[PDB]
Amino acid sequence: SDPSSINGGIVVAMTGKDCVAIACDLRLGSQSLGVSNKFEKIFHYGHVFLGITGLATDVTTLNEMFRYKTNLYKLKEERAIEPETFTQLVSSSLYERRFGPYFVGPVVAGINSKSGKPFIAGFDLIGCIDEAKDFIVSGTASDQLFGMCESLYEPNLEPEDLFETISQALLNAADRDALSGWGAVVYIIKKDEVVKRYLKMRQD
Amino acid sequence: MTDRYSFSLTTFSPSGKLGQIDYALTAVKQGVTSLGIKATNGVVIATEKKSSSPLAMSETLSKVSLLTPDIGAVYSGMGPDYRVLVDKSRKVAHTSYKRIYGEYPPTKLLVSEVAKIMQEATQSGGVRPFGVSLLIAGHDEFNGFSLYQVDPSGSYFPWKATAIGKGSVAAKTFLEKRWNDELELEDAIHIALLTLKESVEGEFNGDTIELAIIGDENPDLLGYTGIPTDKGPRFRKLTSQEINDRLEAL
Amino acid sequence: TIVGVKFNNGVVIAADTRSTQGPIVADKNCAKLHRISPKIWCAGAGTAADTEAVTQLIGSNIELHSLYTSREPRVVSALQMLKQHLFKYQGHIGAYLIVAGVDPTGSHLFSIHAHGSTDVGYYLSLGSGSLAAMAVLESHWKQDLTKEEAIKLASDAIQAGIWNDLGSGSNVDVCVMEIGKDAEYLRNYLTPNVREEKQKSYKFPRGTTAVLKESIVNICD
Amino acid sequence: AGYDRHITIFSPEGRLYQVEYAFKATNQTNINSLAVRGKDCTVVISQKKVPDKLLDPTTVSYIFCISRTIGMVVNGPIPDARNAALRAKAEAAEFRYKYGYDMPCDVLAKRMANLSQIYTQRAYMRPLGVILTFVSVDEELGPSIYKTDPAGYYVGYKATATGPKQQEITTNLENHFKKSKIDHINEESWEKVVEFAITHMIDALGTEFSKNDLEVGVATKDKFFTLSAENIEERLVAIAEQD
Amino acid sequence: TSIMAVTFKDGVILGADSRTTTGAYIANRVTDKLTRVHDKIWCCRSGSAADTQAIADIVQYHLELYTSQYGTPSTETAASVFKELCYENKDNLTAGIIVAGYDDKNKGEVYTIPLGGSVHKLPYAIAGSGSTFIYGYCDKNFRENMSKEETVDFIKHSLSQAIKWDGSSGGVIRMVVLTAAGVERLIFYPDEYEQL
Amino acid sequence: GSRRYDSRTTIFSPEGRLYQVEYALESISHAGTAIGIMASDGIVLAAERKVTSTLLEQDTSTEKLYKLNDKIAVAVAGLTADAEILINTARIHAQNYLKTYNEDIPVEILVRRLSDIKQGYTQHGGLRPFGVSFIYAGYDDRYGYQLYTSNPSGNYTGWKAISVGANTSAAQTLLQMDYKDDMKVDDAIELALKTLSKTTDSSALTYDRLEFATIRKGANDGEVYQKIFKPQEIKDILVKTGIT
Amino acid sequence: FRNNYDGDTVTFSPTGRLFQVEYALEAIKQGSVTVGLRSNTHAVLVALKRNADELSSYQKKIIKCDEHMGLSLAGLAPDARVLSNYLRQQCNYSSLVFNRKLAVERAGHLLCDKAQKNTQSYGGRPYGVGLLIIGYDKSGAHLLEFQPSGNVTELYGTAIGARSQGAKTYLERTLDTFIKIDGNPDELIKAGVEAISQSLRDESLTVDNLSIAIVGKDTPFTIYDGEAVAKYI
Amino acid sequence: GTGYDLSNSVFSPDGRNFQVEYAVKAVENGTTSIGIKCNDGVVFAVEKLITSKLLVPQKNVKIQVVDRHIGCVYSGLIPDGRHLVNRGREEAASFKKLYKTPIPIPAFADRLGQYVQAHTLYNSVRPFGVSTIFGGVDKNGAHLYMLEPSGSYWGYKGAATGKGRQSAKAELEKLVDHHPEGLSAREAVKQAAKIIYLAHEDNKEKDFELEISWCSLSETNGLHKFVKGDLLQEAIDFAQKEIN
Ligand SMILES: *C(=O)[C@H]1NC[C@@](C)(O)[C@](O)([C@H](CC2CCCCC2)NC(=O)[C@H](Cc2ccc(OC)cc2)NC(=O)[C@H](CCO)NC(=O)CN2CCOCC2)O[C@@H]1C
Ligand SMILES: [Cl-]
Ligand SMILES: [Cl-]
Ligand SMILES: [Cl-]
Ligand SMILES: [Mg+2]
Ligand SMILES: [Mg+2]
Ligand SMILES: [Mg+2]
Ligand SMILES: [Mg+2]
Repeated sequence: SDPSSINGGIVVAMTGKDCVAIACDLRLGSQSLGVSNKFEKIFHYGHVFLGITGLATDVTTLNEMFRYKTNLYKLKEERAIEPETFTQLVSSSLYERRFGPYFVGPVVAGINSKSGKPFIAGFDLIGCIDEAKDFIVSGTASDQLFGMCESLYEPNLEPEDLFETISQALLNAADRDALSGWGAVVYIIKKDEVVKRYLKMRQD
Repeated sequence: MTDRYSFSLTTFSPSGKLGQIDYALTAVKQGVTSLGIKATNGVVIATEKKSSSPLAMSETLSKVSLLTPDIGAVYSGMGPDYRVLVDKSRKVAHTSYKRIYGEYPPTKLLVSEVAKIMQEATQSGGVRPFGVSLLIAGHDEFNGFSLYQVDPSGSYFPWKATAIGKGSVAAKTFLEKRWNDELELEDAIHIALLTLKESVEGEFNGDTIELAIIGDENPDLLGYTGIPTDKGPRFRKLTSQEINDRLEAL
Repeated sequence: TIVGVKFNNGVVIAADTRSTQGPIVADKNCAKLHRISPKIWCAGAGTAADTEAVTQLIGSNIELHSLYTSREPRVVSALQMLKQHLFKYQGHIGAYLIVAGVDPTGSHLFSIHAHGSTDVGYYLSLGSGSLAAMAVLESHWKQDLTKEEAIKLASDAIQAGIWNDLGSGSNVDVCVMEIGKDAEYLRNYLTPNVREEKQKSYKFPRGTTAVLKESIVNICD
Repeated sequence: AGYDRHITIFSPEGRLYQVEYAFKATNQTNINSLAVRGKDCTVVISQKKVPDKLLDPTTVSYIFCISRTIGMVVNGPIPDARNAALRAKAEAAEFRYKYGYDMPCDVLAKRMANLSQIYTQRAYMRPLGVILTFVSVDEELGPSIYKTDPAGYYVGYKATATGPKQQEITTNLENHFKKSKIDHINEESWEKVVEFAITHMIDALGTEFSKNDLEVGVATKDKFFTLSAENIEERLVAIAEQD
Repeated sequence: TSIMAVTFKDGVILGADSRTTTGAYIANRVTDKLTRVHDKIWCCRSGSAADTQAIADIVQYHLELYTSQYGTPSTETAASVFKELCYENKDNLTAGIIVAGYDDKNKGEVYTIPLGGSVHKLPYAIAGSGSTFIYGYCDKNFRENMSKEETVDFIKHSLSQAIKWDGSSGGVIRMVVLTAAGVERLIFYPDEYEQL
Repeated sequence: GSRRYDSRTTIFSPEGRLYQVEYALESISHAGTAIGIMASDGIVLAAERKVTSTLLEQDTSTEKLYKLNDKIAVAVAGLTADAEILINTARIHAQNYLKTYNEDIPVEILVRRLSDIKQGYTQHGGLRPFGVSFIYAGYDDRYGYQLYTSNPSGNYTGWKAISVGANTSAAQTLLQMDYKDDMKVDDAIELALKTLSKTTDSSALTYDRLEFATIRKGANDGEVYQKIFKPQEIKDILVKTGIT
Repeated sequence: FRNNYDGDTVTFSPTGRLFQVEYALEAIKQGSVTVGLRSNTHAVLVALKRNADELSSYQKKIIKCDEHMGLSLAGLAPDARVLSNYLRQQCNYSSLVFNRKLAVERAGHLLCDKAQKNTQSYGGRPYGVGLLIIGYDKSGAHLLEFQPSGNVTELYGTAIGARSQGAKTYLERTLDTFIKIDGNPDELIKAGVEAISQSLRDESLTVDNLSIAIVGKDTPFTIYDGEAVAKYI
Repeated sequence: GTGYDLSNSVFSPDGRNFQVEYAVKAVENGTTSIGIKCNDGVVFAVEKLITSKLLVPQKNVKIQVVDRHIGCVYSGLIPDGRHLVNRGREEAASFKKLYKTPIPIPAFADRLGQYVQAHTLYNSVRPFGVSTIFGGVDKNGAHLYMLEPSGSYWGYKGAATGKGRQSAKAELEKLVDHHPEGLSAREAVKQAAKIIYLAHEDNKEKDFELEISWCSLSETNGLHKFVKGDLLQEAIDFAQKEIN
């Protein structure tokens, strides 16, 4: 019935001191049946990272669409798209399908290559921009993630500390949702380098 | 009724010439002189307000037009052709960029969109090319200041400085002497006014000269305060008074 | 909660900064005050995406119209364009707007409903906090307010919403539009809902989380 | 090769002959018109020539009421004049409905000029062989004269003249504004601004006018109206008690 | 809503309450329901505010374009345009409109257009939710060729009763007088009309 | 009617030639020369800028060498405006293929599509052809390093080395003379410059009148890299090869 | 002169002529002769059918449009088929919608307006056929002459095609006689056969050569060919 | 050069449209038709050339009614006139449907005017080969109009077009001078009959049939009606008396 509750999955993004983090679970299910334990929900177009929750076919479709649009952007502009600009592209792209929308909860994370300023943003399925300085949450365990983030989070965390905070926010939220979990991956994004880590979590 | 002209009116001649484009460039050459000079910290575009009657009010006719708050345009050739190109250029900046990315297009891309419109008038059924050459001066965060020429063919090239129309050959020669990669914006306005004096026959003052700059942000011209990121438009048209002030130090 | 109040030499609009998904607060500090043109500002209630999209579209078309006519944008233009668009979609674009501004013809204050009905008044309110705000306006409003009186009344009306309405909360945004001068946008004019310092720091001892596999990601092409 | 004179494509000299020949059609009526700005009004005078005795003089007009505020005088054939009139009226009505305020004189002028420019670029549309002089007291710019031509050119004027003996009326008005040092007729009543326009029309053309030889339109704050034969006669009696 | 238009010796008078409600909430207590479509052709709007505004805006456009071409339109012509929109879009409109105008030949005229999109020319017309309560009063008290003072009284008494009984009606009684003299705006405050 | 003014751009001559295609090729024969050379370990694209000034900004300038893909580039000869229309559609076709199959478009498939669009303007529509000839330099995992050419007729062919634009006859003779199958990229860069230097209609071959691009598989990576040479980089390679 | 202003129907000549229309009118004169004549009770069509070889059939010249209306053709047969098919539909429309037999005068007006549209638009060509429509409606017997120009004329009698002037002069002389042949179909047909025979020259009208149609008071539009016309030769 | 008269919408160097002026020749070639504006209405009359005795008298009607209050008569290509009245009828129906009131004569005049003018804007259509005289009674008085192939029209006291327009115009001019207080509807019918009989002398070789119609506020209740029987004969006799 509810396309946002068929496949399951979660994404969370957080800002630290001259860094951002975006994390997601690996579950792809069909209602109660778990199907895949390797379905990643975070993609990157240059230095801009996009996490997508909701109906899995639309997650895959939007990934292919934004790769398409960012590839054309780069050829015309002769530079990589910035998080703030990409956020506006996602917003206008989703509102284009206002009366037939993609059943998704996108999350943009990245560092503006020029200003060095950490940036995150969230959207509803029709592309209303939610620009928060602290954290963004999305998926079937959004209530849980909101609770964990609102408690655990403090401003200006170092990359190594921010990793522990986002990891614990995701893991504990996922273990209170039937349709989330089955493994998790965390992205620690800095100006120069980006570290990707797979978390050991409960396989139930 | 119905446009039965579904065929090209611009075709290759046995010599390999595109007649209607060549004839369009001829119409541009007859047009009043206009020029553009790029400084280190700005760009200047200037033309002569050739009043068609002393009863006519030269102020009610803008040869220099704002496309975006950071991009300006001037022309040589057919005025009406320019006017509708400015209207289309302003709209395509919104439909094809601002309504997608939530920011104004960079100079090179808006130039690229104007170039396309003029190329289509070269190939589409039942139309003639545009009888104008544009000089588009603009600023964007990642390219800085830039100056482009756009021809009836749809071709466009970036310039440090150039001129188009009547006395373009002589004006381009004078700019080659005076231009360096260390010019300040005030020096470029001074050089622009010198170059344009050689083109103008009659009265040479702020009421007969139309000149605009792409320079620093004008927070006084924004019209609102309270958004730090919004610092105002880089495009400013110089007043009749502001030109005359610089003409006494000629 | 959004309100508009006319004073003797202009108009002021105010709004709260709470965005909600059902009972959950999505954004504790979102700006509901949008710029149609430099001296025409809009406050939006209803479907969040709809209020933002319709404000950007008419704002874009108003700019193009302003360049075409070489004139300052008029509030009646923004009004007519919003109502004709919202009406065409038979209320399926759930945008409820208070449009205010100054133009050559003077100062203006209007409300627009999702089905394309418009109202004109000296004081208006829309949103879940509409009735809490309107109660304050109906109590304290008089004719010939000063700039400082109108800001006070408009601000008090939003506070009524923040405290007494669950849909509304956090901070008060204000935009003042005076006939003579530039429109001044006062982002977080009031911040009466600051979070008290937490009882404990939840900074984890490094190595707390169990990691299976680690790798450096390729950003450069 | 020789068809560059039949449709609106460029000649080797970079010229549009169909646009130039369209300009030639504007003088086919052999009618002279001028427009002058008062302190708070705009007046248009046009020659009225009724050759046929069978014609109904009341129906012969080249002055049109486009909107409540905008008036338009045409120099050219009446079929093309009426084509341009109906379009301007339609554009004035549509503008008001969509944007919620009366279309300004200069914006209608720009719009009509843009339409003329399209006939200048598209082959299947011929240019209209007319020159449109738009007048009003705009609620922003005040007294306004804006003129369009078959080329798609338009501009505002302090005063203007159109027709065969355009140059004689133009230079006459020029010399007055060199002398007065102002860009309008310094007069409170529109009646005296009409009297001025008729006086300088007589001086330039060197012809005396009866009440049926002229056609007058006046734009004021929130109305444009045309004078009747008897309103003109009252005006002709006033100028007579001065010469 | 309580709206009415009354023909009298010198022309016609439009009257309306000032209350707009979304459920039991009074969204606007100073609504102007008397809408101009031409110098001396006005209409009273009842039903969907969105629909009646959209219609009135389109009619004002049509009559402005009519005037540009063929001069001053008749009150009948205005009613015909209102009808054409209402009838041909009956499935998507909830609008009940009274059209009233002053012609120099025809004097004052009133046309009423109920939901269906039919047209009815009447000496006087009443409409809106509050009209049900004053059918009795209006039929008994209306005479043809009343004076201006008499007609203002008839509307003031009629709408005060409609306001008194109908919850959907209230606020101020706005009137618009249409004669050869011109257009006169009248307003009557609760503290006056309530104690009649 | 309108029949009077119809050029009829898509008809055969009594000899069985397409007038507009032939006259479009005549147009291109005056455009600045562009050369492609395929080596064992990469491909070279070199092009001569037609008409220059002291005041022409070369740093922000691109009129001949355009990037279609991360693995495919084109050298242009003819109307720049016409080329940018086709380049834009070619860029889109490449992204449509990637979105559909999740694989980068094979070089021939892209070339055939552009060539088929040109063929369209040749057979129907009554519009003038595109006054453009392309050299496609690309790499895919089927045929490796590939060099193609397309012209207004909509005909395309593959080459080891080729020239388009001005003095192709002279340029093709010099390439056919000094080209060997076992060539290296650095040898191809030299050959390309030597050929242009001898076919140039100008006094000397300076850096400010050249555009240069290479498609190499940098041994210290294992992936293909496109390098569009900067003015200073063209100035350097010009001195090393012995043209100063 | 003529060579420059006959390229299409959208072009007027300097004398104010439409040559493409006049060229279409020429296709009629080349066509085989057909005659029409009416009394107050009946209307008769007599048409001379033309053959290609002695091995070929004599091409049919008369088409039935309704039970009360029909026409004879002279010129391009396909154009006669198009116009007759259109007239069949208009007769058919009048019957189904209004339960009303289409007035012969109004049938003429519709053919006129359809022909006209082919004479003012580019790309189109005029119809290359002339038609003689007969019918008995509510206002008695009717005969119409249709010309591709769009000109339709109600007449007592007429003839179109090759040597058609012979029959037209005869009818112009016999007018006072045949107009009064009321309630006698055989005498009106004989008067039509004597009319067409005034336009002969090549051969004499034989059995499989002559084509006759009649409509009237209590006679539905019926076509007589072959053996059935033997008693009129 | 020349060829300015081969295409409809083309301007000649002297700012003329020759295709429109050639259409006028088709009108001048045609039958003569008049209109007379009386004190409370309008009268229309036309010459009907009797080709032969075979033409059924009183049957081939030329004067056409638009709505119920407007009369239209034309000279030149009869089919072109019918096409214009067909449009006029659609135009009058459209007006009445929206505005309820029957179309005013000036309103109707411009409607025909704009349609005819439209057939001078494009080379894909031919101009109208008719000059149309029309009018009737509306809200504020009687109106008579004449419409040229150019789209040009004016209001008239009297109008004439076709073969004998000079004879007509001359006779109309005499009436305007000798009746400054205005002619009556009854008188205008008799007078119209005379002017047709006098204007027939430019075509006196062929016998002709007279056809009159009128739209009077007092005589026909402001409805267009045909003059028939006694009043037609009375008018024919008035003309037949004053021709000698
Ligand atoms: C004062 O009265 C405030 N009261 C709070 C509130 C929430 O009612 C609101 O109108 C606020 C308007 C602002 C929010 C911040 C961005 C600018 C606009 N509205 C919302 O936040 C809105 C509530 C709402 C949700 C859903 C519906 O239809 C079901 C109506 C109202 N929230 C949203 O629209 C969220 C996005 C928040 O990030 N979107 C959804 O829940 C997604 N659905 C949208 C409808 O289509 C289906 C998906 O502020 C006033 C001024
Ligand atoms: Cl426009
Ligand atoms: Cl309302
Ligand atoms: Cl109601
Ligand atoms: Mg779980
Ligand atoms: Mg489980
Ligand atoms: Mg043209
Ligand atoms: Mg009440």
